[PDB]
Formats: sequence, C-alpha cells, structure tokens
Amino acid sequence: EVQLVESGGGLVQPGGSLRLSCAASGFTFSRYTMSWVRQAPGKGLEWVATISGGGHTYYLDSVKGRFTISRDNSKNTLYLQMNSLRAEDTAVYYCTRGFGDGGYFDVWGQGTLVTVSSAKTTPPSVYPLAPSMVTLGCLVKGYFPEPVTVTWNSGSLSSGVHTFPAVLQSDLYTLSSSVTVPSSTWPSETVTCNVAHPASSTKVDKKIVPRD
Amino acid sequence: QIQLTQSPSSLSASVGDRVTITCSASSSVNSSALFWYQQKPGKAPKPWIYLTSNLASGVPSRFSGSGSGTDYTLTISSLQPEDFATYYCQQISGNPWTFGQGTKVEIKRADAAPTVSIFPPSSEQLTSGGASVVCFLNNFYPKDINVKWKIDGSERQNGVLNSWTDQDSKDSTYSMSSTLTLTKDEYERHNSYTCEATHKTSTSPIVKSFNRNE
Repeated sequence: EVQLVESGGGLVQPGGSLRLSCAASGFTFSRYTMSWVRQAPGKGLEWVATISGGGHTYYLDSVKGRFTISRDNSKNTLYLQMNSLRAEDTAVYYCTRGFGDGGYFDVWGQGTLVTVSSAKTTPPSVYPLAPSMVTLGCLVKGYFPEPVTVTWNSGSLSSGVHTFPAVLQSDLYTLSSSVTVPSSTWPSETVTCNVAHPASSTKVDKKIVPRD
Repeated sequence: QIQLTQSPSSLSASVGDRVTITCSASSSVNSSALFWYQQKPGKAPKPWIYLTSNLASGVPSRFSGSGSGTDYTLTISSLQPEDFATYYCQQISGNPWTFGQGTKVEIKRADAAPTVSIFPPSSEQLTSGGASVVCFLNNFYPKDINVKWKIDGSERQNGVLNSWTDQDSKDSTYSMSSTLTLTKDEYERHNSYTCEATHKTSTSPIVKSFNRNE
C-alpha cells in the first residue's frame, strides 16, 4: 500500500541547517510530482516546494535560496535541504504525493516537526501518577523540544486515554496523560506509560505502582 | 499570488445541521483547480473534495467543461460528531499554489459534567525536590470551565498550568488537566489540597481533595 514516511526533523539553531528525507513505498515513485507542505504551530497549511517527476523544482518565495528540494528515484526518496533557518521556519513538514500536475495532494506523510530555537535539548522527567473505574496518570515534565510520544502499555491501552497538549514554560514543556481502566485491571495487571523523546533519544517506561 | 480567504474562520453547529464553508479567491480560479482537505488535530491533512468535468455517453475525451469564479463551497448536509476538524481549501490554478487559512468545525452537544480526579506528587518527583499536584477534568461539555485550587482551604492560583484537549471525535466532549506545581518545601507547608471545578452543569463546584498527612 502507498506510504510516505518523513525523517530528519528536530531542533536546530537559527542560521543552522537541517535535511529532511521522505521515504515512499507502495507506488511507482518516479511517476509522481512530489511536494513539501509545512504547518507552523497553531497555524495553517503552507506550500513550500515541489519537484516534478521531470526534476523541475519550485519554491515558496521566502525559502528561495535557503531551501533545496531534490529526489533520489533509485532510493524512492524525496529530500528537503534547509539552510539559514529562521524562527519563522519552525513547523511540521509534510511530504505529499501529487495527482496529475502535482497540486492535488492525494497522499501525505505523517509529518516531522522542525523547531528552530536557541534553547537546549532537555530530556523529560517522567513521573507515575497513582491515586468501577480507576484513573491513572503520567506526568511528563521539563523537556525540549517537542514532540514526545505517550502510549499506555505499549499501545494495547488505547481507549479511555486523554493525552493533553504540552504547555511551554521557560523553554521547557510539560504535558500529562490520563488513562481510565476498570478497577479490576489495576493494580491487578501492570499499567505502564511509555514516553519517547527522540530529540534527546530519551525512552523511558514508568510502571504505575500503588502508594503506601 | 491568488489568495484564499475562508469564512467563517470557525463555527459550532448541532448534529444534523447543514453546514457550508466558503472559500473566496482574490481573483478567478478554475473549478477543476479548487480542492478541499480535512485535518484532524495532530494528524496530516487528507484530500476530501474536488470538482471535475464529466463526459456523457460516447463523448470523446477532447471535450471538457469548467467554471471560472471566486466563490467555492464545501457543504455537509447533516453534521456528525466525527466531522470535527479543520478544513482547508487550496487552489492550483495560479502559481504559487495557495491554501486558505482554515475553518475549524466543532459540534454542539448535550451539556455533560466532568469526571474529576486529583493526584498527589509522586515520591519520585518529591525526591527530586518538586511537587506537582494534578487534576484531570475529563469528558465534559461545553468547553468553558473554571478550576480553582485551594490549599488548606485558601485559594491558590500561583503556579497553575492548564491544558484542554481538542474536541473528542466520538462523544464531542472536552477534557482538561490542571497542574499545580510547588517546591517540595512549599508542598510540605500545607495539608489539604483541593481542586474545584465550576462548570455550567451546576453552581455547586465539583471538588476533589486529599490531605498530605493522611
């Protein structure tokens, strides 16, 4: 099946450089005009660059000369080279496949977040939140940049989960996630929150253990 | 340099409502070059609607039709809860291709009360010198809600950080977390910790509390 998968996003200092890649599968990649579309936090979609199957390229005015879009048809990969990055470049970057002349974006990547900031990478402190239906918590505190990923029991616990958007304070993010399970499931069987912060390569699991 | 302006910028409507979002272009755009996308929060956009010329029986493909204009619409004949989203229009008639600014569609709903729970600081955080007290207010509607923290009965909003989820795509409710963060030293200067939730589903606030020394 058709898939686009982005990588290469993360924290970069203003003036710094970053290289995004997109890995395509499930279709004849050489046939399609491919684009990057970005979305700044809280804002709308913005087209960035396009490359025809014929190799011809197009750029948003404000990235002209800083960004270079390219492709490796043998590796089924699209690239975006970003130099001279500005704060205004912070966004989620999406790879898209185009129908026809490339403008109808019929397949999108999941997106990779690029954060242009002077602040330092800081791993999260993860704290287990112990107290019919029992609600447990995970507090993920003091990290930078976004994102973190939160799952419960490696994904098996999907329903009854609220993961709250992070709040920024003094260049550090904090978020929380609740999970509600039947009172007979916990502490009966193990419940754990899994937190990944790839920016610092942090991956930690915190089992929820009842209090004394 | 064709600019797309969507109206309204956001809207709330009841299930069953007919909903129409407008995309207005600064100059003419061909009907086959105006597209709509739907984006769920935190997810990539998906292609949603496009318009096309169709040929009747036996008509050779060298024929096509279109319209030219500045007014385009997306309509939902009967709004459903899973239609919560931001919708974007896009034109590819001109270069550069452009998107509209987005229209957020939220669902109106039966008023529901929060499920409230409170959590003391974990031993791990305390050993590190910090004390966060966390309150979850889950699955309520309308979205407007007030949370007050009381410490030994007296109001404390110093050090409180609040966060609301996006509307739920199934039940159309909202959830919120409120976190009161103190030093460990300060945490140990008080006994009872209370979060009071004031929601339109009553004038009597919903209160969850614990005592640090129990």
